[PDB]
Order: sequence, then C-alpha cells, then structure tokens
Amino acid sequence: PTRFKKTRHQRGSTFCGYGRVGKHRKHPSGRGNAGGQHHHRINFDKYHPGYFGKCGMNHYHLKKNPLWKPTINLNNLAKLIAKDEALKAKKGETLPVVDLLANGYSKLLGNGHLQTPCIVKARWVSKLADKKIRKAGGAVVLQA
Amino acid sequence: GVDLTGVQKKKRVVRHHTYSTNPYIKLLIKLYKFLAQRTNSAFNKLVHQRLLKSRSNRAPISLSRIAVCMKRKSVWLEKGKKAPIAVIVGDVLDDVRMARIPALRVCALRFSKSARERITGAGGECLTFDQLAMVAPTGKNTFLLRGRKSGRESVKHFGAAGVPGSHAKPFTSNRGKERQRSSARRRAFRHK
Amino acid sequence: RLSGMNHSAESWGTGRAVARIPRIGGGGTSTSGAGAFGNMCRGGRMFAPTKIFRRWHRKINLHQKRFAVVSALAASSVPALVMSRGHKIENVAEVPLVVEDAVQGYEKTKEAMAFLKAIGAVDDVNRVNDSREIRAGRGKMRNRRYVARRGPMLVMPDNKGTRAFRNIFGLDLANVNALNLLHLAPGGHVGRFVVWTKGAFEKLDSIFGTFTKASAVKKGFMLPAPMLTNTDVTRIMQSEEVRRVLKPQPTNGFRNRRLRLRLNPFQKKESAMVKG
Amino acid sequence: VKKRTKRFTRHKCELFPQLSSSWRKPRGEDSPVRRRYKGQKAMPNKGYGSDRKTKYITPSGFKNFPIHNVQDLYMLLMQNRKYAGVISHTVGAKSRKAIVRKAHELDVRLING
Amino acid sequence: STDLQWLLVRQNSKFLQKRNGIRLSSDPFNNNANWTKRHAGFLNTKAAVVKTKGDRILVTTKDGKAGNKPKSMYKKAVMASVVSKAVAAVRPDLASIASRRARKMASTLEHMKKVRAARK
Amino acid sequence: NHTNHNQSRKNHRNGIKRALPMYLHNSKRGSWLPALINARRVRKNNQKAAVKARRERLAAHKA
Amino acid sequence: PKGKNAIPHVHQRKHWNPCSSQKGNVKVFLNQPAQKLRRRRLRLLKAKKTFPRPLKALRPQVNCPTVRHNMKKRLGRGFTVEELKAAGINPRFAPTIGIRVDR
RNA sequence: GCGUGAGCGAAAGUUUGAAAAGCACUUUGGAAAGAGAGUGACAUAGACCUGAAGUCGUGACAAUAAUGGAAGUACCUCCAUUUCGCCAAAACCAGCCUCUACUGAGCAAGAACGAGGUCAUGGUUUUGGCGGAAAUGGGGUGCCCCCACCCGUCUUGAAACACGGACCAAGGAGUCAAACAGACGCGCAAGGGAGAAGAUAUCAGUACUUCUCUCGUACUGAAAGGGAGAUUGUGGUGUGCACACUUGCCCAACAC
RNA sequence: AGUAGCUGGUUCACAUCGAAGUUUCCCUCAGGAUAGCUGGUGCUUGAAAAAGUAUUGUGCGGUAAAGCUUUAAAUGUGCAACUUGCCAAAGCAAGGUAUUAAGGCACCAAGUGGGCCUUCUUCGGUAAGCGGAGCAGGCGAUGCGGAAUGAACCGCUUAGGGAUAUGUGGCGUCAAAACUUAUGGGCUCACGAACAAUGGAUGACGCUCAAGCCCAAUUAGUGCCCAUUAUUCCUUUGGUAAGGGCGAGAAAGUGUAGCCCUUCCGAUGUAGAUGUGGCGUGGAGGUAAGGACGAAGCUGAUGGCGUGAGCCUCAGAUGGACCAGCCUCUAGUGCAGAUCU
RNA sequence: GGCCAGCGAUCCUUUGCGUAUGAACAAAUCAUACCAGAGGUGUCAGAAUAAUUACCACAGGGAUAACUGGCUUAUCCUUCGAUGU
RNA sequence: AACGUGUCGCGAUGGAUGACUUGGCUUCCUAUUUCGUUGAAGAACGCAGCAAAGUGCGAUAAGUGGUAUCAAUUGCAGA
Ligand SMILES: [Mg+2]
Ligand SMILES: [Mg+2]
Ligand SMILES: [Mg+2]
Ligand SMILES: [Mg+2]
Ligand SMILES: [Mg+2]
Ligand SMILES: [Mg+2]
Ligand SMILES: [Mg+2]
Ligand SMILES: [Mg+2]
Ligand SMILES: [Mg+2]
Ligand SMILES: [Mg+2]
Ligand SMILES: [Mg+2]
Ligand SMILES: [Mg+2]
Ligand SMILES: [Mg+2]
Ligand SMILES: [Mg+2]
Ligand SMILES: [Mg+2]
Ligand SMILES: [Mg+2]
Ligand SMILES: [Mg+2]
Ligand SMILES: [Mg+2]
Ligand SMILES: [Mg+2]
Ligand SMILES: [Mg+2]
Ligand SMILES: [Mg+2]
Ligand SMILES: [Mg+2]
Ligand SMILES: [Mg+2]
Ligand SMILES: [Mg+2]
Ligand SMILES: [Mg+2]
Ligand SMILES: [Mg+2]
Repeated sequence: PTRFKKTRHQRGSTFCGYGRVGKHRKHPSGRGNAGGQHHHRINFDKYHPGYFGKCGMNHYHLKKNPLWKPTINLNNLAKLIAKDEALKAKKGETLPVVDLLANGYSKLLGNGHLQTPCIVKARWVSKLADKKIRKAGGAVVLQA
Repeated sequence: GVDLTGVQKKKRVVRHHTYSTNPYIKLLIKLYKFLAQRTNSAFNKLVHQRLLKSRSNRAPISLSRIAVCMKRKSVWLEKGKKAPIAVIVGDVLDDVRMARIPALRVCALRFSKSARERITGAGGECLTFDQLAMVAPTGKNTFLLRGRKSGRESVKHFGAAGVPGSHAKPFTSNRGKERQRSSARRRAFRHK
Repeated sequence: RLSGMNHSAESWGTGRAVARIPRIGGGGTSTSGAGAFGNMCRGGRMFAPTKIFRRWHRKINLHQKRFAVVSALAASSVPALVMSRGHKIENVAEVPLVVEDAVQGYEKTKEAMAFLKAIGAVDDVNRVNDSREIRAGRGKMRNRRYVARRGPMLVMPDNKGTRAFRNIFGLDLANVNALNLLHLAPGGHVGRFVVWTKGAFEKLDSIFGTFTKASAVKKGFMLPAPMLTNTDVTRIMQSEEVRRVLKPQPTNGFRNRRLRLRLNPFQKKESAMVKG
Repeated sequence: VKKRTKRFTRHKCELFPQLSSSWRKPRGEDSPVRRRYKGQKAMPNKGYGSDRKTKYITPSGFKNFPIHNVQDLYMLLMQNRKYAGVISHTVGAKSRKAIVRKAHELDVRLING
Repeated sequence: STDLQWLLVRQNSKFLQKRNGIRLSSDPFNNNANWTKRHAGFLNTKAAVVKTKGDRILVTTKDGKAGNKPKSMYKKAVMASVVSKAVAAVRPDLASIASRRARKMASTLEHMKKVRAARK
Repeated sequence: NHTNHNQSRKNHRNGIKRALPMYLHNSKRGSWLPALINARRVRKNNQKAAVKARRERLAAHKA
Repeated sequence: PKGKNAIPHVHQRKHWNPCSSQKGNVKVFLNQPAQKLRRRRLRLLKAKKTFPRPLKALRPQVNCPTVRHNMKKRLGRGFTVEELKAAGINPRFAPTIGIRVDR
C-alpha cells in the first residue's frame, strides 16, 4: 500500500529523511558487501564473525537424500501414538506400535521422561533412547 | 523558563489502547478496563494491561507448563482449598511431552484444539475471561501466568556474535557459511 | 518496456546554458533538442515504470479464508448487521431467511419474481434496480460503466436451481458448496442479505461443521471457538455477581479574610489580640 | 470569539501569482518565517486552536450539518437547536423546494434555505 | 450480542452519517439521531421510537421477544408523559429522551399545522 | 581533529549509567580454580539438601 | 550492510529485468489459471474423444529410490517384461490394451 | 521535417451543433471586414465543447522599492448572522489588586482602619441608546502609527559583493521485485504453510483435495559420527507480578 | 537509464519528541562501518541498580604557589554510609539451612561523523578575525528583549492572548520612561559617555550648574519605562498526567464535531524519528445520495467552518452531463525553485 | 624469559601433532580436513602498481592554492555554476 | 494632473482544466495459423468523372469474376 509509506508522509519535507547535509546519494559505500574486509570490517567482525575463511572438509556432490535422518524424541512419541490407542499401555501388557518411517522420522533420540511404553519401530536409536524405552517396558525394534 | 533536563528521559512508553483488530479483545478490554477501574483488585489491573499487549508480548503457555506451575502451587494448599484458576492472557498450547495432566481449570484468551481437548480429557474446565469475570470478578485465587519468551528464537539473535561476551545467534540462511575455526573465534565467556 | 526511452538522446553537457537532461537530437522537428528520458520530460519515461511482475495476487491461509466465510455467514444471521450494511429487510419474514427447496424449481423468471415478493425480498431488489447508474469517474470508460448495489444473495442447495433467478437483476445467486466471501461481505463488510434455500441451509453444517464436529467437506476444519463464551460484556458488568465486588473562592490566603480564617481558625482570636 | 481571524497564508504568496494562499510550513534554515522573526508572518500551531465548546459553531449558533434530501431533515428533527442543515450545493432547485418547505414544517434551521 | 454488533457497525453502517465530521444516525429508530450505542435501536435487543404518524404521535416499540423476525420485530402503537410511559415499558433509560422527543414531536405537529395552514 | 568537546554533555544525557550491582553478573570463572572447584562440591550438596528439604516439607504437609 | 542484518545474497546482478535496454529473463505465471483450464479442457476434450478408454494407462507400483523415500510407493513407468510375462500379457500387446511397458 | 549517410523524427483531438440549420438578404468597405438581419435552446456554440492561469485592453473606483506583520480607522461591501436582540452606563456580591514589637529618634519590624481600582474575572440584574434598516462579524480599498533584510541553497556563518530565481499552466522525483530483520495485525500452534498440480461446481475469481515438499519441534562436530527429564514431575538457588496465607507459590524475567 | 564517495532537486498540514560535527576502523581525509547522541517500540516493576550536588569517613594526585629538579594547594578523583579448601588438628575461609528523585533492561532505527564562537586554562606562532588542545557554556538548531548595528556578548530562552511585575538596558529629543527627578557629593572646559587618504559619525541631534565622569539616591535630613521572561487569568494542544461521573446531553470511551466535567504540569526547534476517526488526488469493493429545476470544471470584496493541510455554502448575467459523502481497497497521488521538462 | 617498545588477519604455502574425509566398497599412495606453529602484508586491522599532458577532459570544490577584499605582520575568512592581470 | 500602482466589471490573448475517447498499454486465449525462383518482403510508377495525401488496386488498375446480401453510394455528379 502506497498510502502507508513514509514516502507519503514526508511529501513536502524536502530531503526524505536523508538529511540536508550528508545528502542521500547512491552507494556511499560499495555495492552489497563491498569492503567487508575494509571499511565495513568493524561490521562483519561484530555481527558476522565467521564470515570470512574456510573451515572444513569439502563434500563434493552432496546428496542429502542418503543423509536424511530426521529425529523424534521419546518425549514426543505421543504425537504418533493415537490418544485413544495410547489410553491403556501398561509395560507388561499390549503396546501401541509406532513405525517411524511412516511418520517421517528416522532416528529416535532418547530425550525426556517417557513413561508410557511403546514399541517404537525405527531405523536408528540413541544409546539412551533404547535404554529408556526398555526401562519403560517398551521396545524399539530395528527397521530400515 | 524551566529546567527540564532529565524530565523527558523519564517519560515512559506504554500501550493505552490495543492495536488488536479483534472485536473480542475489545469486548474483553471493555470488561477488564471497567473491572480494573471499578474494583480494587490488582488482578483486573494485570489482566487488563496484559490484554493490551502485543501478541509478541502475550507469549503462549504450554499446558505442560501450567500443570507444572499449578501443582507446584496447589500441592501446598491446605486441605479443602480448591486449586486456583490458571488464568493466562495469551494462548494455551498443548504439550506432547506431558500426556497426562491434572484436572486443571485454565482460563485464557485462546486454546489450541489440542489443549482444549486434553484440558477436558482431564475433566478440567477450559473457561474464558468472560466467565472468569463472572466467577472471579476479582482475581480471587486465580493463578495468573505468562508463557515463556526467552526461548523465543528472535531473542537468540540479540546482540552481536563477534563481541566476546556474546552468544548471540548470527543471522544466516547458510548455517555453514559463517562457521569458523576454533582458533579464530571470539572468546566465549566474558565477565561484565 | 521501452516507452519514453525510444529515442536517441544525449545531454548537451554543461556549458550550454541548459539543464543537463538528455536532449533529443537531430533537427527539423519540434522534438529536437527537447529533453528526453527523464521522468520530468515530455514523451519521456515514467518514474518507476510499471511492471508485469508486481505482486498482483495474494495468499490467504486456507484457514483464515474459512474463518472469514464463517464469520460473514454468522454476520448474515444477524438482522441488525444485515440491515446495517444496506439491505431493506423490513418485509423479510425472518433472518436467516431459509426458504422452501422448490424455489429452485422455477423456470420462468416471473415465477421467481413472484417468489421474491412473497418472501419480502423485492424491496431489497428494488433497492438495487434503483441504485443503478453510470459510474462516477474513469471507470465508466473501462467496462465498469454501470455500478449498482448488492442485493439479496439467494443460496441454492446445488447447481441445478438457477434459471429463473438468472437475469433477475439485483439478485445474486450463490452455491452452498462454494460460498464466496467476496459475495458474503460485499465491500468487505459483513452482513449481506441471504435467502437460504431449505436444501442449501440444512447442509450448511455438513459443509462448515460444528464447534464440536468437523466439516465433512473441509477436512479437519471445525468452527473456531468463541474467545468469549458470553459475548455481551455490558451484561456482565451490570450483573449482580459483578456489582458485589465493585468499589462502592479565595486565592490570596494571606490577605483574604475568610480564606485565612479558614486556614488558620485561630486567626480571628489572634486579630482580636491585635487590637490595641 | 476567535483567536485569529486571519488566514495563515503561505509565505510570499503575494509575490507569486501561482502560489496558492493556502498554508505550507516554511522550510530552509534561512526562512524568516520558520525562524519566526517578529516582523514576519505567523505559523499555525496548536495554540491557535479555537475554544472547544464554541468550535465549529457558525455565527447563527448552529453547527452546520450537510443535507441532501428531505429524509436528512429528520436527522435534525430532535437536535434542531444544535444542528442547522446546509443543503448541498448540487441538490436541484427542484428538490430544494421540497427540502425547504419541509425544513420549515419541521422547525429545523437551514443555512441556505 | 449487541455489545459486539455495535462494535461492528460502529465504524460504518448504512445509518451512520458522518458528514462534515459530525456524526448523526439516519437510523429510523434512533430518537435523537446521535450515533451512540444507547440510541442505535436498530441494533439493540430492545428499542423504542416516538415518531409522528399523520398528526398523531406514533410510538414504535421493539421488545426483544420478537427476536430476529424483521417483518414483525417492530410493533407500532399510535397515541404526554404517557408516551414515555410506553417507551419505558420496553427501554427504561430511553424514556427520558423518549418523553422529550415525544414532546418535540408534538410541538412539531403543532408548528406545522400552523405552517401548513399558513402555506395557504 | 580531536576535540573532546560536547562529550561529557553527550555522555551525561543518558547519565553515566552506574555500574552493575554486585549481586548480578557475579560469575567466578577465572577465579583461583582450587577454591572454585571446592565451591562446586558444596553448592551441589546445597542442592541435594534443598531438594531433600522440600521433599521433607511436603511429607510434613501431608498432615 | 550497516547493522545486524543478515548478509544478503540476492542473486540479481544479471540483467533479468526488462527495461529499455534489456529483454529481461522473466517468467511470470499470469497465464497460470488459463493454462489450468487449457489442460483441463484438453484432458476432457481427450476423454470424450476416446470414450471407452481409461484416461490414464495402467502403471506399475514402484519403490522410490533413496533411503529418504524407499518407504514411498510411487506410480512407476510401465511394467517389466518379466511382469507382463508372468501376468500372461504379451509385452508388445500390452501397450495396445493400455498397459504401459518399460524395457 | 532533418541528416551526404548510417540514421533521427515531431506537433496535430476539427471534441461547432441534435442536425449545417454552417450566418441568405440589407448596409458600409477596394477588400478584409464591420453594422443589421437570420439559423439554433445557446454564435461571448461562427469552422468553433470547456475556456484557467498568466498577460493585455477597457470602464468604473479607491487612491498614492513593492511585498509583508500588528493594530486600528476612513470608505465600500452583489457577504454572514442577529435584532425589531446590539451599544452603552451605573450599581451588588464575590474574587483580586493597589493604597504593634523591638531597639537607642532608629530597625533587620507587625498588623489594623479606611478608601480606590478592576470583568480581558465570577456571578447578580438595572437603566438608557440604536432597532426599510440597525447591529456584530467577515471581505475589500486607503491611511495612520508601529514591526519587518529576497527566497531556495551548500555552509561555522547568507541580506550577502556566494549559487539558483521573469510570468503562468501541465508535468516532475523513495517506486517495483526478491531476500533478510525488528515491530505491529491476523490465522493456527508442536506444528504452520503450502507450491506446482489436480478435481470439480459456478468464472484469470471462489469453493475443494491428494501426494509431497518446505520452515519448525535437536543439537553438535571439519568429519566419520553421535545426540540432551528428576531424586506422574518447576534440576537447584538468588531477586522476582498476581493470588493465597497471615509465609507460601512464585508466572515471566533476569542472574548464579 | 553506463558509473558517480560529487553537484543540483526531492511536492500536504498538525501534533509529539529532537540531534551530531566526537570514539575506533577503512588506499581512509568531500565517504563508509563502528560507538555516542536521537526517535520509536516496548519490557519490567515501582525510592529495585536514582544523582554532572553536598556532608561525613577513607583512599588517589604532584599542577599553581613554594623551593633550590624537591614540600604542597584550590579546583578535582575513587570508595563507603550441614556440606566441601586452608591449618598439625576441630578454628579461619566457602556455600547453605543532606537535598532531590520512579529503578533497571531490551529491541529496532535515523540523522550525524566539515562545526563555530566564547569563558577560563593553556600549547605552537613575530602576530592575526591564526593553527592546536582542556573545561564549560553557547551558536549551529532560536527566536525574544537589550547593547544604535552584530550567528555565537547581555537578559531571557520561546503554544494563542490579557493584566501585573520585572531582567539586561534605560528615563533631553528621536524613544516608553526623571513633562531635563534629587529638597545628593565631588570632578571636569576639551574633550566626555562592557563585550591618512569618497563627507560623517557618543547611534543622531545636541548636552557643559551635562543630556559627561565617579558616587549615592527615589521624592529627600520627614521613583519610572520597556521582554516571547516571572506571576495570574482566559483558550488551545500534549501528557503512554490526577481525579470524579455516565431546553439538550449523558457514548465504559487512545484517536472524531473529542462521553461529560474537574485539577495539574508541558509547549521553541535544523537534521531526524513518530503520531494523527489528519488533509487532499486518480482508481476499486461497499454504502448512501445527488444531477437538464443543471454534474464536473472553471470564476469569485460568497461568506462560513477548521491551528492547519483544507472543506462547505453563496453567486456566476459560467458550464453542459455527470457525480460529492462515508467505511475498505489501491496508487503512476499533493510541487515556486532541479542553468528542471 | 631478559618488567614495561621490539610486531601482524583472511586465502594460500609450509611444519608438526592425533585420528577424520576423498561420500558404490577396500587397503596403499596422493590430496583434504581438524589442531598447533611458521612464511607477511613497515601503507604495520593487511589491493599486487611508473611517469606525463601547455593538446588535455570531466564531477566538484572557495572544504583547497594563485587571484580578489579582510586580518596580521602569514592565515585561508569571502570568491573556483569565473569579481579580467 | 500625468504616468504608474491597485481593486472591481466587461473584453481580448492564451490554451490549462473538466467531461469526452473508433487510441494506446498490459494480460489472457484461439487455430486446419507461418513468405519466396509458381518472382517474396521491400522500393518505384501508376489506376477514380471530378482525387493531393491516405486507403484500394495494377494498363482487367478505389477494380474483373464467384458468393451472400440487398437498395444504395452520397461532397457533386452519376446508375
Ligand atoms: Mg524537519
Ligand atoms: Mg532517515
Ligand atoms: Mg550518508
Ligand atoms: Mg560530510
Ligand atoms: Mg563449504
Ligand atoms: Mg526453547
Ligand atoms: Mg510517454
Ligand atoms: Mg509524442
Ligand atoms: Mg572530522
Ligand atoms: Mg470555445
Ligand atoms: Mg565557506
Ligand atoms: Mg533450533
Ligand atoms: Mg542539496
Ligand atoms: Mg523539546
Ligand atoms: Mg559539499
Ligand atoms: Mg613540581
Ligand atoms: Mg612554578
Ligand atoms: Mg537591540
Ligand atoms: Mg518620551
Ligand atoms: Mg515542537
Ligand atoms: Mg492513475
Ligand atoms: Mg481577488
Ligand atoms: Mg508522480
Ligand atoms: Mg592502518
Ligand atoms: Mg575558504
Ligand atoms: Mg491518390
């Protein structure tokens, strides 16, 4: 909306907020990120400290599909289990089963206090997840 | 003809009217503006000012964080004292991380469909500020709460990163772009 | 793309007692030496030439688009809002005005015109026929020559109803299975007059769902919960439960006699002391 | 009783035929008027605001209210000592005959009847 | 509710007549054409008006009982504090004005008989 | 040019902000370490008895 | 670049824009809706034209490739010769009866 | 039209009127034209809708560096309103203001009585004056006294012997896109959102949806890789709204 | 449409606040980035971590003066009001059971980054209306009153007005005031009244028992005049200020023609920031209405309204057919200045 | 380390050190990476840089000379969209 | 007095403005859609009863023929 620009407010105030002195020019410094190592050095170093340099090994032709390992925590397995199905899950009884590929997750990080058992079914697991998941009386079953 | 030096600097900036276009906030401010003025209660004065805040400054609360803060409050209550209403001037959001929660009586502007169902699955009421005023016209054992805003990802960006004390998050579409050798980095810690 | 700029032009430089705007060259013409290209010049370029890639269209969240069709139907159920926006609803039997299903069985247009007088809708259709005039301003030479007011929006159960109600000017038709917020709130103001057909109306919760039950057509959509369970705040404020908790000339004081005698009651006992 | 009865005219409107008399706030460091030298023209400011209960009140004592047709007159039926209908310039002399013999019957005032 | 409706129609409606910055209501049912919630009777659950009806004072009324049935939501009754006695029967607070309009409706009716007769 | 004129004025506009109170950023860290490490051993034990204390108060409050 | 603003990398340093000077490189979608009808008309124009015949030919259920997707079961591109054999169909007969083949 | 040329390249609305009915005829003139007459609803609609500014002519009028400000007054007002109320003057009340003591004749000193002033102070009228005009207001023109350095501009500094500035009209300059960010509004919220596309009903819109994708809920390491609850629940502690109870719990929040 | 750290221009009003010409860095020095200054947004709670000030207590100092490179100011300146190490060991250590004034914190962002003068202190320079610093105040950005005149001197700083009273400066005329006051003292004859050349400057005249100078005064051994200042009154505006209230009106309200009333404090302002039921333009969705009994446009001693941008009405002895209002949307949207076209 | 001055980014090279990568798999080579030094930017917060123009040119500048008045006895105050030696 | 200045009334000059708009711009679509040695596109010169330009045409020249259509074209004339 053109109505709302302060272009429209300062119609009449000759320099549109750019100042009578120190006039609004063009590129008072360079285009874009020019002088990132010169006259804008104080700026990138304050705000974008790691910006200049090289840090690690290259990975030519990265393929992220093979790398795809999205994670769900134990603390979040209620998102997958039906609330109705999850209603009664004693550790010594029957358990909801939760395929994680179906739900889009690959590894199972063992974050918070799981307490309702489930037979999580996932490609990967944390050291602490399979442990927690067992101590709750559930069980991860490895899949692919 | 007056020293005014330091007077303007003491001027405070406060909202005196909601920017919300929502009609219901305005009927809700209409209530607590009244109720805050016509009652001596400090609860109505808080619900009324918070109700005037930005949705930024009205951060949502986890139902998880109500169940925690509530039982932690109510556990000490002497027997035969029913627990305080859990008022919040903001949305109340469901928490997957807490499957089972106490029969809470939360009162908030808005509830997630998940919070509202878990809240009633526990048998707790999910009442609005309308009947909050009709049940607790004064903040009588209400338990006014706020949602968190420090973990908000906007504030992770506050300050510079490059400044030595700081752990500000630099702005970057590219996570690997401003990555840096351990040698070259700002000192992590620094005393104020 | 290239208007105003379609010339050969160069500034004559400085040192020629002329502004350094580019000047059309050559000779033998009126435009020679004429300024060119700049936004200020004749025949020259517009400041920021308009582009075909302005953001012309918008995204609205599917839910807000729905929140809105909900709120504008709910806004049409309320006769104050609906007569507030312009409609002549004074003859209308009731609001919402749901109506017999065979109203879409009409073939002849004047079968339908008979129908509109029956439900009292014709006074808001007369509102429209009379509201019709040549548009003010330029829009008239841009295929907008006639503007007229929005009238009642008949809402058919399904596509088969229209025929007689086509042509019957000032009577927009609507389909329950595709209600348009551009029609539900003309001007963007809620409160349009809607003649629901009985068939279109009974399936209006099959479409939008309950507060407690999902729409059968709109997925997991479900009517948004009121922020206020008791939407009249003034009735609360006047309620007895709430009423219970409510909280229940001289300038110169030295020389004025009455002022001083008031600030200093003893002053007259003191002035009596002064005598002597 | 008005603060200022004069217009706040633009500086040097009198020398330049093109300039409208309508006010523009002076700018330029060296403007005699915005530097507010005493012999210069005044600038409008909050201090020239009219007294607020006599404000908008025409010397008739009525606040003018626009009128376009005979129905508008009833918008002034009950507050006819406060508002005075001023019939719009473009209503026909036709219609004004109707507004006027009705603005007479109702005791509502009209600025241009 | 009316608290909500008024907050909807308040910024614009057919009835608001914001002319010259003055704001009067074209509302048939408002008594002093003041664009106010107290008066916006087209909006109110209950409403009262004391318009003329051919020499006679008319006192249209709107108890809420009719609800939303516009064809019969308003109930006229032809008929000086008595008219106010009728208007307070539905809206008690409107009565003080409903009396004063009901008077001014009378002086208008007397004034125009003097004017209509003088137009001969 | 290096004049320091208008600087203490420009500085006292928002005052000289007075320094942070001692009870705030009272990090140790670079404190002589051996003391600092024994302090952790005590503070950690304060925590186990703070929590153990609250467990007491509740059990006491079941009466 | 004054302030906390992220370093901007707006790749528009080529003459994509259309001005007096350049015929720009721009792909607007203003005809998106018209095309949606065109295809829609044309698929309907086609199914009418071949009434008995299914709008789309039979396709295999194939596994998706990588680990990211091997769980997914997309529609394939025509049956294997071994599949057509086992189903008893003739592989060069199959396309003529609307079965896609994929050697 | 321009340029040897390659090439450059205008301005122009026949928008009189419904229709040409486009001014026959008389009259003066060598004519152009003029005066009548005529057409048309209009010809200050005449080959031309509108008909601005600026500029000029003319009549009448006020008058005697410019402009300008303030305030009056003279004259004029095709203006407004009001009155058949307006101008005054006096009073009353209130307000307000002004105009002994000590000391050794003096002060470093305190009130009182009395009187005055005043509505550009408030309330109480009274009494007169004026009433096709009067009256208040506005407007116009002149004068008087007084005030008053040409504006825009960059500049420490502009009235500058610094730049730009004859008049007027039309035009003329923070735009569009995109990527981020903060803030604010809205929607839903541990999820949010779609996009491309499709399917449908009726119109580049609205309605509808699959499948996906995308940002997020998990971070870290160069990387292989690994990946976070406490001792049915705020990890503790400090300071901490509200509420509760006469201290508790502390929300957020900061700090440790 | 090359680029321009450069030059020039950049169009409504009003209200709210309002700078900087300095720090670090830059092939930087006519520019940036950076921080400060400023605005906006808040947040947080309300003598929290208040203070360009003293006092008191406790440090610090080595300049002036002194002294012959040493004692030592004043102005300043800081500050204050059970578990687990050590010890030989359980005791020590550590963590635990005066005046005034709303404090702190965050976020985003601008302008600015030529300064100048003066005060005092200095440094350099023979000297300068000179270069350089320290301090503070100013001008810049700011009038007003005064010094005849003056960017920065003096007084005072500023909404629209009235009364009162002042400040600096005056009181012979100019010029308000000693209608040339003193019932004051001295001094003075020729000049006399803060910061070599166009004729001519106590400001001018003129003054001389002054109308000069020093001193004192205020009706006399028995004062007055003039401010944008102060005080007070009226009005406005702002307050994210304090309360009360809910013949026509009485709206639960940021903001309008403000729901009403009451009280209080503020008001300048360049760059800049922000607000505005702020103005205005072409278009669109609405609504409402107008027009051949004359739309738009244009003209206007047409008045009226609004602080204002402006709106409205009147009149056209103008026009000839379109179109204002209101809410929402939109933009190729507001022009005295560009050696602008 | 010899109090206090004596020294330096990114990229790159190089050296060391203890595993990691070279992504169909595997070892060796090679290269890369992490990590810690070194080679240097003395214009020392860091382009790799000769003159000339009176044939000259542009954008500006009175921010800055000559010139022009002023001040002083050189300053840089006016003037570089021009004030004729 | 005069000139000059100024207000007002008329009038001229001027061509804004407003309304108008068979034009432009932009978007979208459709198809039995893509020139030429069988002489293309371009250029030239011509053709009407009065016709310069523009348009149409090409010595069959503001057209011949086929088709539909109809009673015109229209400045004057002409059929
Ligand atoms: Mg400004
Ligand atoms: Mg700015
Ligand atoms: Mg700049
Ligand atoms: Mg500069
Ligand atoms: Mg990389
Ligand atoms: Mg978090
Ligand atoms: Mg053009
Ligand atoms: Mg042209
Ligand atoms: Mg500098
Ligand atoms: Mg004409
Ligand atoms: Mg200079
Ligand atoms: Mg994250
Ligand atoms: Mg400039
Ligand atoms: Mg200020
Ligand atoms: Mg410059
Ligand atoms: Mg010494
Ligand atoms: Mg010495
Ligand atoms: Mg002076
Ligand atoms: Mg005198
Ligand atoms: Mg101001
Ligand atoms: Mg436009
Ligand atoms: Mg005039
Ligand atoms: Mg423009
Ligand atoms: Mg350097
Ligand atoms: Mg100079
Ligand atoms: Mg020809």
